[PDB]
Amino acid sequence: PVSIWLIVFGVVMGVIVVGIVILIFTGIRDR
Amino acid sequence: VLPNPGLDARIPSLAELETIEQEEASSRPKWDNKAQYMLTCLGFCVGLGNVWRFPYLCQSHGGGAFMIPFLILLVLEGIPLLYLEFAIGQRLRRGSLGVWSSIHPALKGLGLASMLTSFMVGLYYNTIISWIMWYLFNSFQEPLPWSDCPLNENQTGYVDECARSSPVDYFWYRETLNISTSISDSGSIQWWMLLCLACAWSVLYMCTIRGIETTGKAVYITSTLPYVVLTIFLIRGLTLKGATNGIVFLFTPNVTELAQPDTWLDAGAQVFFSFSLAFGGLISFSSYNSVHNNCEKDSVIVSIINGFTSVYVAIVVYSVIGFRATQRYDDCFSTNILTLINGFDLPEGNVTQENFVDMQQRCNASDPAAYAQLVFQTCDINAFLSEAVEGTGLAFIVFTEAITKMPLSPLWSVLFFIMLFCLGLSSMFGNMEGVVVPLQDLRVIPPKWPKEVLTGLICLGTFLIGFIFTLNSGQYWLSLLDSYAGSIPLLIIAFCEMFSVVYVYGVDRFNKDIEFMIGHKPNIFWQVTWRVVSPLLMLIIFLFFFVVEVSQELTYSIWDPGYEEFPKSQKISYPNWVYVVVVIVAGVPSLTIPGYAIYKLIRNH
Ligand SMILES: *[C@@H]1O[C@H](CO)[C@@H](O[C@@H]2O[C@H](CO)[C@@H](O)[C@H](O)[C@H]2NC(C)=O)[C@H](O)[C@H]1NC(C)=O
Ligand SMILES: *[C@@H]1O[C@H](CO)[C@@H](O)[C@H](O)[C@H]1NC(C)=O
Ligand SMILES: *[C@@H]1O[C@H](CO)[C@@H](O)[C@H](O)[C@H]1NC(C)=O
Ligand SMILES: *[C@@H]1O[C@H](CO)[C@@H](O)[C@H](O)[C@H]1NC(C)=O
Ligand SMILES: *[C@@H]1O[C@H](CO)[C@@H](O)[C@H](O)[C@H]1NC(C)=O
Ligand SMILES: CC(C)C[C@H](N)C(=O)O
Repeated sequence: PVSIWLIVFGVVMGVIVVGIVILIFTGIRDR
Repeated sequence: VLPNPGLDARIPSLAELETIEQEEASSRPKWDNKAQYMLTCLGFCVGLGNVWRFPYLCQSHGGGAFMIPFLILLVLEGIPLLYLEFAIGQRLRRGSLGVWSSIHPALKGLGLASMLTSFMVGLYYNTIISWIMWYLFNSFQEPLPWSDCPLNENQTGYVDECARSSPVDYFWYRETLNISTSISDSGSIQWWMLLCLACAWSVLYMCTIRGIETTGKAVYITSTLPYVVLTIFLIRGLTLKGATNGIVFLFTPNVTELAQPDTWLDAGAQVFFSFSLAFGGLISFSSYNSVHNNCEKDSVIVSIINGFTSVYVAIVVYSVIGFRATQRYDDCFSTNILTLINGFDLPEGNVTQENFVDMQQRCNASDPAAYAQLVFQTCDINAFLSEAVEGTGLAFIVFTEAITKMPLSPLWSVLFFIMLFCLGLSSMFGNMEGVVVPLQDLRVIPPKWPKEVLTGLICLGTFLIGFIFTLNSGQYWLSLLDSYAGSIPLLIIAFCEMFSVVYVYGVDRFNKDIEFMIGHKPNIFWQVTWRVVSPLLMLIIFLFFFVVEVSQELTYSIWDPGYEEFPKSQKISYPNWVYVVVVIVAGVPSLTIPGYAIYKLIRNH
């Protein structure tokens, strides 16, 4: 009742878009 | 050999090399250890081209008569070329654009052609990964979505083009692609394949946000996944029922096929595609090592893992093609068993595969009138072991049909697809280095912005250009483009790299550079292939392209669910504006070298 492919996309696109805001603030808080 | 006026005082001068390497500890990046450099190199060369382009090319060129030319051409162009790239980047201390501009300022077209063929190959290559991510999201459910047909409006029967074709074809052509009947009409953006595209590019921007030192740990975790999942897949494939029958089809040669021009062009263009030569990414990766580094041990170790894998994947792929050709042959032959015992009313335990030809003659001798309206299917192997295994038709139609007949079938889908994803992501690591680095030596970005701004910039552009592969006709755009920008562009640049080192730079000067770095001169095997043999084989494979471009008709396959005799292949001709596209995609590149040469010589005049 929701399409299991949108849940797995929402978890995978969620762990990517927070992984870029760690790797951008690390670079800044590193140089 | 041209004397090349002013070759010195442009390159480092063989005693400045011990001094310049101790002052590059803050300007140019480094590798952490030796294993981070080997896993980055052989992860750039494996994957998505061992599964997609190799068995598609292997059936057409003699069934299994594609492994002879392949291997020979490999050992005769591949080795020499890959070894010439690891050593000219380590000495010249520069990327792809900085090496060929220090060997005469006229050969700057090679750095601009290696940048334009890394952008156009990686344009469609990151669309195949977005189709792999769509099949990974559609797992994690036990009735797999490609395992059954949907029903009609009126819930009485299946959909009309799922009943004629397979239910696996009504998940790739109509539920994933939503394909149209021609390339001349395109639909809309197809939003569910847009999300996946975004996903792919985003995941590609997370691992290469700073070039090296982020691509490092990534390479680590992605050079292991792929290698250990293939092994877990080998002991499953050989345990199948119809295996050791598509393996024999891979190794029975058709020696008549070894005397055609088109089977040596497709073998010669696969060596320069499997090995990532003429892309400029292996020169930039070797330009970070120390000067006293054995670049001959690295070139014959990487090449015997690249040759061993392309056979190791091909006996996993053909062990499940032989399993579909036994599932289909035992279902077509069970049709002939059941259609005979229903027309004459026999018990089931009397008609089998051992005496089917015995008893069908007994039925026309008994009732010659009642035997006339019966039909008997004509099917035998080597007709099921030779079918349309066209591009994007093996990982999606052949493997996903065989996975649904194993027990614990959601587990073999996830593993397989994550494996494909890894294989295809690690080859976009070095393909991003072929675009980022020569665009950073061109001085088009102001050199105070960080490295993570240019990368992101490129990504956005390519993602915005990837919209043409999400239309309804977006599979017809990926084939054509693919083939052309993957065949022509490789050969030309590969030949220009072998000529300009041994005849413009100088092979006798180049042997003094190898003796300083690794400790000795190259052997007699490296001397014959550099000067005489491999410049020639390449110069040849280049004439075979124009022999088969002419005397063939540009055809492509069409789905068309209104065409009579539907599930078999229909080939129509391209429109007339496709030469503009072909032209661009396989011209710009080549016309670039002579282009710039002319430009500079003119500036001379
Ligand atoms: C081995 O390869 C040859 C070369 O392609 C095949 O010969 C072709 O067969 C098809 C169908 O019979 C013809 O349309 C072609 O004209 C043939 N080629 C030539 C050059 O005459 C041959 O069929 C292959 N062997 C097997 C067993 O299939
Ligand atoms: C199938 O059912 C739909 C109801 O949604 C109806 O509109 C249509 O006419 C039916 N088709 C036939 C052939 O009866
Ligand atoms: C694509 O799918 C949409 C609905 O998902 C449908 O309206 C459209 O007709 C389909 N395109 C083709 C060419 O069938
Ligand atoms: C099926 O019946 C025929 C005729 O009675 C007989 O000859 C044949 O052996 C039977 N098949 C078996 C027992 O497998
Ligand atoms: C029955 O059909 C076969 C071919 O399937 C033919 O060879 C045979 O002569 C036929 N027998 C009669 C009595 O017509
Ligand atoms: C994207 C490409 C550079 C990948 C390479 N041709 C390979 O299949 O290994």
